[PDB]
Amino acid sequence: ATPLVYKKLSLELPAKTDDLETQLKVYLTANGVQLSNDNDAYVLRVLEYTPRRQLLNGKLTEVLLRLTVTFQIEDRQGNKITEPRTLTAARSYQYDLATVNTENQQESYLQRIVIDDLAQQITRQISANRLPKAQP
Repeated sequence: ATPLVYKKLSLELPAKTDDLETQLKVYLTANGVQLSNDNDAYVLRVLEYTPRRQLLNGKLTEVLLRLTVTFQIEDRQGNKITEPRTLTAARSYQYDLATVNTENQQESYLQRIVIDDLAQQITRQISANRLPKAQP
């Protein structure tokens, strides 16, 4: 197994990111990370959480649901220990004038999958130590 470089963590997230916070916790703990507030634990700071709903007119009309997140690990003294890392997840469906009623069900469904997908990528890069170290 890959040596878990960040054993103990705390999460600093912007407001209105409950769904992501929940998913990050299940996946982080699953990888052996321990949610801690101890003075030796690091801090997973999400600097940017940006959802987006693009309407793309190509051959056909397409609704694309994206979530983009920039984050970096910091210690409890404020020192940046890795450079920021920007990840994104997305799902899209074909907009159809007939099935417009279903939009809300379809979108909330695709949104839960996007958040989940992104929670797993964030967790992957931490557990797999794939974040570039900080540099002056």
